[PDB]
Amino acid sequence: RKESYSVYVYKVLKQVHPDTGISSKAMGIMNSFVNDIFERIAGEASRLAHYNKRSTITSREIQTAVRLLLPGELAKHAVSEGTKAVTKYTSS
Amino acid sequence: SRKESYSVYVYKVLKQVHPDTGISSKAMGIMNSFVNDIFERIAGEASRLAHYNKRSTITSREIQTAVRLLLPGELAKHAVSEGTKAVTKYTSSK
Amino acid sequence: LRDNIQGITKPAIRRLARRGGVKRISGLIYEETRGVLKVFLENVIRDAVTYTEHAKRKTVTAMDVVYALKRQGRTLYGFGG
Amino acid sequence: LRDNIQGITKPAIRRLARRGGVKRISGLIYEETRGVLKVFLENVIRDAVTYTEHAKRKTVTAMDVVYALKRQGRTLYGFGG
Amino acid sequence: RYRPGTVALREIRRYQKSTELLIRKLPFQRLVREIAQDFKTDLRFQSSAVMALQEASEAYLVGLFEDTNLCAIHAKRVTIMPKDIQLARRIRGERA
Amino acid sequence: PGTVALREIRRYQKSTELLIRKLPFQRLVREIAQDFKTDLRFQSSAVMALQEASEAYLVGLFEDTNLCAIHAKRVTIMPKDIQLARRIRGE
Amino acid sequence: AKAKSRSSRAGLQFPVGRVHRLLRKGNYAERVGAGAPVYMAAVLEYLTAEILELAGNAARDNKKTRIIPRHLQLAIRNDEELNKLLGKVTIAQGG
Amino acid sequence: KSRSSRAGLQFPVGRVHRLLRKGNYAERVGAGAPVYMAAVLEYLTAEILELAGNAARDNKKTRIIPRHLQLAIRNDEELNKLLGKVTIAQGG
DNA sequence: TGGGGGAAAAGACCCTGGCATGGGGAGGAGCTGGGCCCCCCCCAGAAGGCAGCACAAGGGGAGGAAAAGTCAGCCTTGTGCTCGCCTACGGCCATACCACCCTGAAAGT
DNA sequence: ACTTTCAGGGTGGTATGGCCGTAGGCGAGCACAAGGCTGACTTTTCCTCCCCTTGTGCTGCCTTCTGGGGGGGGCCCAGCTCCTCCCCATGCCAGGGTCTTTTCCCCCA
Repeated sequence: RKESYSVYVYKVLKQVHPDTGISSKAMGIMNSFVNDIFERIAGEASRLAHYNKRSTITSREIQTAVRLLLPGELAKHAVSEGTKAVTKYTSS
Repeated sequence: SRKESYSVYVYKVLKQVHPDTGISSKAMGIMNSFVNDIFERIAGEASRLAHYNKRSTITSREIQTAVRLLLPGELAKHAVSEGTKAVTKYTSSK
Repeated sequence: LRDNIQGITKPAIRRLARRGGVKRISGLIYEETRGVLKVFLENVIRDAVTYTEHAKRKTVTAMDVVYALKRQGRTLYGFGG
Repeated sequence: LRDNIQGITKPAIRRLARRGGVKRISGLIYEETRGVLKVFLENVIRDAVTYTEHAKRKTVTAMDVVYALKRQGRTLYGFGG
Repeated sequence: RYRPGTVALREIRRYQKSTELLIRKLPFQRLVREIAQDFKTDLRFQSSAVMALQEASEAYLVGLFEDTNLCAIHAKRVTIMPKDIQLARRIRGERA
Repeated sequence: PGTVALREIRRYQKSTELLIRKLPFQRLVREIAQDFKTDLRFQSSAVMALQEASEAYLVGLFEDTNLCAIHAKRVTIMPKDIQLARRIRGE
Repeated sequence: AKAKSRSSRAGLQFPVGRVHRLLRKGNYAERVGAGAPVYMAAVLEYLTAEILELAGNAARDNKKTRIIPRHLQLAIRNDEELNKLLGKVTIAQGG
Repeated sequence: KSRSSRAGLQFPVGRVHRLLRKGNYAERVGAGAPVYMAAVLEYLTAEILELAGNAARDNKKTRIIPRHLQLAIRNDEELNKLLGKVTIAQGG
């Protein structure tokens, strides 16, 4: 019952490096990385909601939290990937 | 719209610790920021503690552990002693 | 909309250095301290403007600046918080 | 017991310095590095043991160490989180 | 005619005894608005916001100059240099 | 004197193994923890994580120390370099 | 019964009730215990008393009567523990 | 249909939604916030994995190891900025 | 000599008391995973010693580049006035999210 | 491979948040000095940089031995899990006590 992103990280490795495997130790580092960035974005989006006295974390707060934490080029691409998914999700 | 601050209580503690010394408005506004910063630090550390221990309650044990984690040395020692004394007085008087 | 980093004059940089305890100052210190100040200001102002844009505001506020400074481990007292 | 700081031997300190990029090492560097390592370990272990005692446990856990390091600005990837 | 250094020590004592801003306000306001221009056009600024920015900037610069003086004294010098500032920044973690 | 130093830097910068011996590091960690709580047990993973963190910390400190040493027109690192690096870092 | 303030019951001067309200509204946990506000208010009041006593000593050194940011900064920078606790904090008009 | 396969993401939108709701971040969590966070996490993991795979290929290896992850992180400038105060276990 | 802070008055708002109530965790058992301890061994690295060499430190010289003083100008700043724009509150209503019940599937074993 | 929890469909409800209106605080803008600050020049002198020498400590290499690393086994203690229940925290409403906003005037700066 101990969940992890080890199932979903594997499916993204088979899309960029289909012929390359991942060790057991390195795959646990991948989980500590995802669990770190998620808490970073959710800890800044929870501050933007408090500053503006809002009780809801929407995609607008996650967008700003990504913009405040990630560096220059990563934030330009991570935001674009986020808004493409939300648009596709809402549209059927 | 009425804003809230710890100015009244900071003034009461200042009167208790220094009977005749006053305080400027800039100093009071700095003290309010100090109190808010310490409060947010202890609250965040206690929330992280309760999440690490899979608990849904922030209690005196969590606040004491957060104080021990943040304050240095004799500051932490005396703050923990003051907190324990206050909690004992509160729960010893209904 | 013009060179405003030259408005951080040499006497101001020397005053800041002497507040820092510096005894003698090399003549190339000024143009480099100007760039350091520019980088720091760019970081803080970018964070403050991101907060302002998220808040759907047009004026950058002291509280936005305070949040921007706190986000860098540079908490500042006396302007709110 | 006592007298275990010497377990960080001089060759180990030289290997760590060579990993850092050091070419030549003075003789007092070994004692200074032992003191520095001792201070760092006391800080991290104090935080980890506080985290352990909060859980009413008697075993210092890799998670306790990870949290103690995280609350000092040194995140560690590999042992969980 | 005072000897080279005594006036410098007097300035050090005077500027460590005072609390005022050592950077003129109008040029700093102009520079702040200049920098914010490239982040968002037609941006207004609170005087308290500009005040907080100036206070933080001057505290940062004073601390950096103290570290620079430490670096200069390390190399057996009394004159701080751009190399001293660069070393201080690299060690604290601003230049990597 | 120095070519072996270069061919030691090139060897221990390319490898990833721990540089300190596990048994004395374990004994030192337990000796330190004894002053915080008596009769403490330690997970092997906890001690290993302490070792990795300590080694990374010391490698970074030695990088800053080497920078301080080159600042003073020297190739030999001295305790003054470590003290300056730590003071500038804020420790 | 008579509305006795929990601050008075605990013997503190800080607002135990307001601290409880901020802890509940701050999104720190699903629930907040009854001793958490009492402990946090006591800690905050002790730290305020310490910093204000040191600021008053600093003001008395300078032959003043009213505490100003300079006195607070002097107290913090001259106290070893308070310097460690606040060693990343900038004080406005503190010098 | 699973919420991930309505906008085309490999990361679990439902799991991220539950993590945000249970994470004590705000009294409410929107409906596009988990999608946006899942997209950002997926993009970051994909970028890090691609660079680590490039590093592993440079070392004539078919497996991702902490050494390769550390090499990718330290080589890429933006990743070096984001994970600048992060230690990788057995990463060299 | 001046200006702002310590006291006083009105009010408004939120804190406490009271009541009903679901659920979190404290506790009592059980169970077993691994942390500590002992044992053997052996050989890889730590330690000590010696040669030598190269590197840091002290002294001396030179030149060059900050410091200190001076003078003229300039542009910051405090005050005054205007405008109008943005921001904060109020009133209202839509719909987005939570809460809960069922079912199948996916991911962890 | 099997499966067991947990993500998803469906339905109700309301509380958060978006939209429109509005009015004022305050941010932008323009004069107007004027004088304190800044910029440019000059002397010089003291600091920094280069060179030379030396001795002192660092490094490289050999040899010995020791203690750390790798298993092998035990065991028993502490961490994890499950079932009870009860006591603590939450939700809601009334009413009053405390904390916020406005005026001032006299003592500290």
